[PDB]
Amino acid sequence: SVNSVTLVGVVHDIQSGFVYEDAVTQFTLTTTSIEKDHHTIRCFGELFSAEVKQKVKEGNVVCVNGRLRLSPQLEPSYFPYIQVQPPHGQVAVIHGDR
Amino acid sequence: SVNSVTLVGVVHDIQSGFVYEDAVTQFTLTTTSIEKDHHTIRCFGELFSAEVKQKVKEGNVVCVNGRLRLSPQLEPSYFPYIQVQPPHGQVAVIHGDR
Amino acid sequence: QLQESGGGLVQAGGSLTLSCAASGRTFSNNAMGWFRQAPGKEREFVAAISWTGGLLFYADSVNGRFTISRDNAKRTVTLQMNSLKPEDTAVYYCAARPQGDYVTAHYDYWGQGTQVTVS
Amino acid sequence: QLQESGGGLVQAGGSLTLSCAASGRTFSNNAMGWFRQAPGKEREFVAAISWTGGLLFYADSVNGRFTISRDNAKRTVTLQMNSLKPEDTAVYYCAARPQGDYVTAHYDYWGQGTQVTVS
Repeated sequence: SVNSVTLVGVVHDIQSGFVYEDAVTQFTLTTTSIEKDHHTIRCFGELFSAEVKQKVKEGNVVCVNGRLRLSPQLEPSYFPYIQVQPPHGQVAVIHGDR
Repeated sequence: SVNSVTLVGVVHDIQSGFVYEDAVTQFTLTTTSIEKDHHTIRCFGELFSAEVKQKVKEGNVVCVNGRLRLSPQLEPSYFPYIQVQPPHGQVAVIHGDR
Repeated sequence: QLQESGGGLVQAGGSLTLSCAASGRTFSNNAMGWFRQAPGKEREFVAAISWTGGLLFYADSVNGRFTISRDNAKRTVTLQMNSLKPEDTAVYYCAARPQGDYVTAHYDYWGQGTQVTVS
Repeated sequence: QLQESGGGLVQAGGSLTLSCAASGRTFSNNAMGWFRQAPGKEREFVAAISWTGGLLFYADSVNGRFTISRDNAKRTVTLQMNSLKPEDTAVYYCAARPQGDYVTAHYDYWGQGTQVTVS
């Protein structure tokens, strides 16, 4: 890999759709250093996008590994985002408490 | 680390300055997957910024490790960039050929 | 039908690789999970992996020491356990086809279990 | 004055940790480098590290197997060599205060060398 990002944070605003013709589940992952950053995660593939939409929840803590992508937009006719598609990337929910 | 990026690519457009009151050397790092992405790298600290300005060249191949930051701008009054400051981050020049 | 293997007696600091071989019926298109049951405790979540392998779940007590993976060719789920502790002593059970959230012990199919004891 | 240590005889696949202890005069504010000289060859670049430790240089033949680091408290530079090959057989020299680019063998101070031979 020439392009690898790992982020651990809290999930928000999960939603699902189509960017172009690809199905995508997108969510915001807040990382915190003591500095907050609100990263846009996009999970691609009909099955993976549905797995993420279905089983990842608002407020879950996750570790994401994916690629940093820069889609310029700003110009016709989320600039930065993390592309997660297996087997290159994954989302791991970390479960605890109670 | 809750926020780690590793990028390997080619360096372009090295320049030096002040973001606010911090000295910064900034450069563009192109990563390529076979998909080109032009990432903005900012190296902080008076000494490190000067080391990078002085000894990293246009066209060098480098591996950078740093943090993904999102500075909204778009609003007064490089959105995404990689913050490299030791000891959290580094730039490694890879030398070969001839 | 699901069959665990790879269990064993191991010393603290050690590693092990557990494996679950699965029938087409239980594995195909299905999320797969690992649970464990320590002496005197109800069984608890360890790790789970979606059909695509892109979505993983880890118990916070195991996160960053254990890795779950699956091979959709061999119909296997693997649990790589690193950095084992006494507290990891349990029978470990593979499961397939969760009835709800991947982390709760409500799955259509269960293995018979495999012992892991860490001295 | 610079003094290498940590060299040795090692088998292919092995590791070693070379270390260079440095005088305040040679080390302070200075970039530090490792070179090596194989039998029958001129000496070549291995790795170099800026004063802050934030800027590193690696020979492409060593990249991703060797790691260079420095301790500005102990005035040391370290070269962690992993995955050693026969071709890594050389005397290894620490250097301080490059006169130009970190990768060329033009430094104000040089160590006496330390042998690494990989069978």
